[PDB]
Amino acid sequence: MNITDIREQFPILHQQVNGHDLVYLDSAATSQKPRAVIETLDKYYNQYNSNVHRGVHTLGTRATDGYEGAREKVRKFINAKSMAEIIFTKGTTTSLNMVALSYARANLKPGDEVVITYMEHHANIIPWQQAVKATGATLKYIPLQEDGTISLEDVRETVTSNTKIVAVSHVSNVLGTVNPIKEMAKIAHDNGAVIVVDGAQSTPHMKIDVQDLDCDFFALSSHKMCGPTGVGVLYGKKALLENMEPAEFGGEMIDFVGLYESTWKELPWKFEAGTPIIAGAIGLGAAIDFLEEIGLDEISRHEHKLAAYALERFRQLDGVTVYGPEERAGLVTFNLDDVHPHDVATVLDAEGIAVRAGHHCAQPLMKWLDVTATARASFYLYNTEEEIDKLVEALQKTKEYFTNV
Amino acid sequence: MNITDIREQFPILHQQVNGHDLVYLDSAATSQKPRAVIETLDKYYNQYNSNVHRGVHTLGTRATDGYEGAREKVRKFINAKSMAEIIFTKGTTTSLNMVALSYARANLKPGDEVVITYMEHHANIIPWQQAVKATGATLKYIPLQEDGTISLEDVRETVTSNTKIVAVSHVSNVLGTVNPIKEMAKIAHDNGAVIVVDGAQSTPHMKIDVQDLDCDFFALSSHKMCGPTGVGVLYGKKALLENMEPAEFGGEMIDFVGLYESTWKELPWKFEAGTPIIAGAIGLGAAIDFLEEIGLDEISRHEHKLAAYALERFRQLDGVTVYGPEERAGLVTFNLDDVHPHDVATVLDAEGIAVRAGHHCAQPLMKWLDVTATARASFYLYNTEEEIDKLVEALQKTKEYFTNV
Ligand SMILES: Cc1ncc(COP(=O)(O)O)c(CN[C@@H](CS)C(=O)O)c1O
Ligand SMILES: Cc1ncc(COP(=O)(O)O)c(CN[C@@H](CS)C(=O)O)c1O
Repeated sequence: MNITDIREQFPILHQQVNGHDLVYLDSAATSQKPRAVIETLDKYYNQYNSNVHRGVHTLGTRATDGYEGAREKVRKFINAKSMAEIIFTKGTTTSLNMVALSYARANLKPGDEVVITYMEHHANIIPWQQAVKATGATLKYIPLQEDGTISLEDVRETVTSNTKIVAVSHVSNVLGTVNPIKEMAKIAHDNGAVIVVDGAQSTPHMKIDVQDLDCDFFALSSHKMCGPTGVGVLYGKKALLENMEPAEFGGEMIDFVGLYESTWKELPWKFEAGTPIIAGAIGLGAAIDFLEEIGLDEISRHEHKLAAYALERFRQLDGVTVYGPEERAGLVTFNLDDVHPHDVATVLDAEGIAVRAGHHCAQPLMKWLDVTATARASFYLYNTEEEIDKLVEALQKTKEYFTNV
Repeated sequence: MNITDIREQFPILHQQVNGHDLVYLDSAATSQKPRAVIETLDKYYNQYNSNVHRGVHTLGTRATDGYEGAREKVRKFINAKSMAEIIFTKGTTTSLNMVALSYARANLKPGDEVVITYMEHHANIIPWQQAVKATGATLKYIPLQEDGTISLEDVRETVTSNTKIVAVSHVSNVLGTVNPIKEMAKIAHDNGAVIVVDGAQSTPHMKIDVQDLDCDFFALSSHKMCGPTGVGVLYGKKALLENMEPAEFGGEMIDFVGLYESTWKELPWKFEAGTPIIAGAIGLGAAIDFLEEIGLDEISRHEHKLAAYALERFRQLDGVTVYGPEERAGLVTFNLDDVHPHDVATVLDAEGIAVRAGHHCAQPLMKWLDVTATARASFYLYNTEEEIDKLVEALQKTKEYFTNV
């Protein structure tokens, strides 16, 4: 894996910001796209754009073939059994909302429990809040260890025989934690529940295997894995998706429509109302081709190299708190003593370094850490150790400057 | 309005299909994009792609500015009062589903009536079916005149004092009918109801004025107005959108998130959960710039010219049934005597002519016409009278061939 060759594929990286070279370290918010994906979108809009499953002319069949081939690329990418288990959505948030509306709100009686965690993104929290409010069920949280990890014993103690849904993220966007999804799925099934994996932060950086994890649902976003914005994937076990009513209604997802009642299509189109995100899904397929061409194991090893390097360099700075475990994904969430994270992000952007500051759409975790805000630098397959050097040097300069104030 | 200059902007038009030049006549399914829109997507992914409202670095603010400027372009394009009334959705289907889930299912008691029409797209039918099923309300239909138009007297007789929602399309994707949306809104308000306009087929071809129409909701799709796929707009009156609960939950749309309850953001972000369709919405803004540069009145006049020409040329063929009124939009829905529409579409694609065959996601209308299937040729701002000549000549050749069989 030559990283110069990879960086040469992303045109947005080769620019300057406020005089300095661009050091993009906000991939956990969104990733950049290689020429393959952008040129896939270009070829679609330039050559064979047409509506899919709706008119059998040449361009129509070309577009339909591209769309469904992207669906099968997704099926192979995450090792799903059937592409009937692969549903194209607007993103991870929309997929989680779909599971919460079509599975949760239809399979929860009072006394049933929905268990999430303290590190969950807001997308994996509020849908469950609203579902248990609509059904009168109970929302429970799995506590976290002092290093930000989850122990399986805490899981077993939190999920009971009255639990219907375990909702948990694969990788934490704040802590960098890689949660034990496999054993958690075993635990949830032993108690008669299903498991919903928020895989928004894991899918771009590590290989996914729905079979090995035995997850009942899995949600991912394309803009974080070098794919176009506005498209994501919901994976559900075919047996579960068959008994779930559609979250949306309209064309493409119906079989027969009478004046008052209608019947639905087979999977997966039962859950894809209206004209789908054609170009977006085909570009996501291009992104999957690109990632598999580089190799997801290689990307994971590069990420772990960057993360260990960043943790060591951060420990070389004093006056910096880093949140989360040692074994982690490629992101570092931190704060500087006596400097607010927004000012850190501002002065880092003055140096052309792009980081995120705030709660990262995880306020319960922020209060769990007893912090109000937080800075974060996230790495992907185009980031170098030289960029982490620039980051830690600018952090030392920020500390020296604010101390001199 | 020079149409050669316009056709030069769409690269997909200059290709051949099965030996013949491409004659794209399926714009009612999806439209083609000019270089402005594709190059807007290219510039976004090449220069300033970043997550919006989430990290204040330079690329982040550039992307946020582009996204919100596209929102304001949409507000100007349809004359909305405030961009708090402009919500970016996945498409017309998703916007109609949002109105049906967040307004209908929360403001319908048994005895309330929801009135639609016989010509409505499936997207403007099944959401109301499911809403009245969830609430126990009543679904009613406004009958159609023998020429496929709606009379205001039939409206007044159908909508009563127990009606909460009139749901009607602005332009019919099958009939070409332009419904009297303004007077229908007056009628609905006189009976204490709101009005939901399915403007999927009107927005690309004619000027929209939410103020003049006084519609309570308006749904549009971007892929039909030269914009990217996967993005559309829901317009709701600010006073109505303020009292509607969000259809989706997650990041970006919340203010405070506790363990069990959360509070929402202001409009419009209250209805935009998760990472939004950034590139898609910015490309839709580019499409709006392009359309306003040509002029929507000019596009409407070109459409009426093409439609009158096509109606006359079709009447020059015998053995052809055309469905709908004389005054119409730029689409012709038809059938040939003793030839099935799928075969018509196949032999037209052999000549490189792209038409749609089937029910066009409007089965109730198909049975209302006492037909099972149907062919359709739709025109947009890049279609010429020479292409309609090719269409009618290929139709005559198809008639001669199938008669010789
Ligand atoms: C673990 C996890 N789960 C869900 C989401 C949200 O998915 P969407 O693609 O935005 O719909 C995110 C992304 N949250 C972004 C932007 S709020 C971040 O900067 O971390 C996530 O990290
Ligand atoms: C009046 C009207 N209302 C809603 C829709 C569907 O909107 P979407 O953008 O697909 O979500 C359509 C488009 N129906 C397409 C493809 S099914 C046609 O070929 O006619 C429509 O014409």
